[PDB]
Amino acid sequence: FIKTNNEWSYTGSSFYAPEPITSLNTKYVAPQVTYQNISTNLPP
Amino acid sequence: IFYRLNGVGITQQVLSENQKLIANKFNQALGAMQTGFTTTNEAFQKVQD
Ligand SMILES: *[C@@H]1O[C@H](CO)[C@@H](O)[C@H](O)[C@H]1NC(C)=O
Repeated sequence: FIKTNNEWSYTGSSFYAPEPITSLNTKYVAPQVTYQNISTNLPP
Repeated sequence: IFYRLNGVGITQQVLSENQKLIANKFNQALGAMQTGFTTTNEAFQKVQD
């Protein structure tokens, strides 16, 4: 998860690839206090 | 370490509630081997060999 200046955005694990966020590239996970949170730029 | 515990089969919950005690267990595990640098460490024996 990398934020650009043209927003948090998906990239691959082996190249600087700027891509948007979809459901086809992530998984779900349990809550954890140790990271960040957003309220308006919600990924689908 | 936390993600390592997630990978090996320890859930996020129990590590999220038992940070300090497993930390101290890791510390004493690291400290016990310090004074053990003797014949009891077989690798120490092999290096001397
Ligand atoms: C949401 O993310 C922020 C930023 O990392 C963090 O400070 C906060 O604790 C998170 N929320 C919860 C409920 O942990």
